Amino acid sequence: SFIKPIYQDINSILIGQKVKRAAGEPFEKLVYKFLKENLSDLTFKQYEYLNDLFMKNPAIIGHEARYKLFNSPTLLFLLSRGKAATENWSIENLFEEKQNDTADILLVKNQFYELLDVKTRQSPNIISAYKLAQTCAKMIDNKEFDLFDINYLEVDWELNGEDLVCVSTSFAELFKSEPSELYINWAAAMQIQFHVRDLDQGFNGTREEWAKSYLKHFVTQAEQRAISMIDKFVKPFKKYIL
Amino acid sequence: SFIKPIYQDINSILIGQKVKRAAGEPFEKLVYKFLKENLSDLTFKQYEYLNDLFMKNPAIIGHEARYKLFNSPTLLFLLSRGKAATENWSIENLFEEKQNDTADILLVKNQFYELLDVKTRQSPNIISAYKLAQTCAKMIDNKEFDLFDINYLEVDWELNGEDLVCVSTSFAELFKSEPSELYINWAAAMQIQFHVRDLDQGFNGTREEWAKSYLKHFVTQAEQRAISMIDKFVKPFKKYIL
Repeated sequence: SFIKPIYQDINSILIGQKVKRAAGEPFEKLVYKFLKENLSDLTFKQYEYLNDLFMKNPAIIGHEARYKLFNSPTLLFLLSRGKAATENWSIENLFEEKQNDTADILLVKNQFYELLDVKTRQSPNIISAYKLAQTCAKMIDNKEFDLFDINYLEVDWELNGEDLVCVSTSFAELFKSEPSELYINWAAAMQIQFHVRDLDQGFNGTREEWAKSYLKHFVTQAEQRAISMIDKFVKPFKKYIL
Repeated sequence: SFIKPIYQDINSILIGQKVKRAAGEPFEKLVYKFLKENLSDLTFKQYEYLNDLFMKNPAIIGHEARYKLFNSPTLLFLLSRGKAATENWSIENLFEEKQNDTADILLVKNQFYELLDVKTRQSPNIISAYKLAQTCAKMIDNKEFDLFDINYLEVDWELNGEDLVCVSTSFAELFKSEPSELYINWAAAMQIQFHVRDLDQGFNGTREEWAKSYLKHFVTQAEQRAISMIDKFVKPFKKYIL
């Protein structure tokens, strides 16, 4: 992680911040520059990183050719916009900040990436368990276990009228938590939920072992959920429709 | 339906309403009285109806005995608070408006009930497909097909600054729509979603046929969803964990 070595700073620097009145939390914008100024050259908005990548290869046109510029099936999966959007990008028609972008902030340095998200506070949705499964399958399929990390920076606030004051922080690393500990809210569109402060950080196996372990946990959960749907929503009601 | 015979009124009376700044829509409070004044004796807030029912039988204590006051397994299922809460109610410790109450407004008259909800405007959540299934199973199990109806009153608005102006209305009746037409958003916690204006009203079979038909539609959907979970989330990932 990059933001970690200096996390101490950001933490104390924000723990006593300010701001006026889903919804939104400007606290995120506070880390972009906190890392924009202090961490120039590394910090990037995902869409910003995408424009930068295509701008550096202007002779490269069409989605297929631009997709290769990622030099990584997983990274492509994690960061790329769809085909049409990629095809339509044109130097003077740049990508704009998007809502569904994998990472709120992207830190790149020497071929290594850090998908950093920022949460602010019913645990919030962090990542689709299925997209996390597809991500692990790509890592394993392409043997890419040192390409990126998905980290999180949390910040708490207190309502002081028409204002919002920061109270503390939390920094966690998805790939440092035991996969089986990840809670999946199936009803909530299969979204994994957890407060960063409560996230676990005890994992000790290799990255690849984290991918298999998460997959094992995902498959098992999906499997029992489906059998559970049959037992609760199907079998008890047959006597009414047969 | 009760509110229908006069729906014409409410519609025109509200289609040009007013209001200042989830969230909330006071438009609902506008129908309670619209029906409170004009429809006195019938109109009820669910919790209000519950207090009224227990107050009329003060000699009746304990959850078991109070539960019988409903004289209807389905109605009990649809309207009652849990056992502890029912046990703890005490004439001077009345129920208060609750968020999860089945109906936003309840219209009662001569043993007949009208669970009326009010929506205001991604289709909004209307009713858990599972609770709707449990409701149909109770109707059939107890042969209660003329006890209640679940209707809806919709109202549209336009943002005129720090204000909200009503534009039109929509009135629909759940049991008048073909069951198979009901859309179930499994990812969205199995909630059924649909705008009242777009709701269907072509059903023509008996109420009981509506209960079986909904059940058939529910079971089939649940069943294919579970098989779908296996095919997408289980089988494609086995090769990674075996």
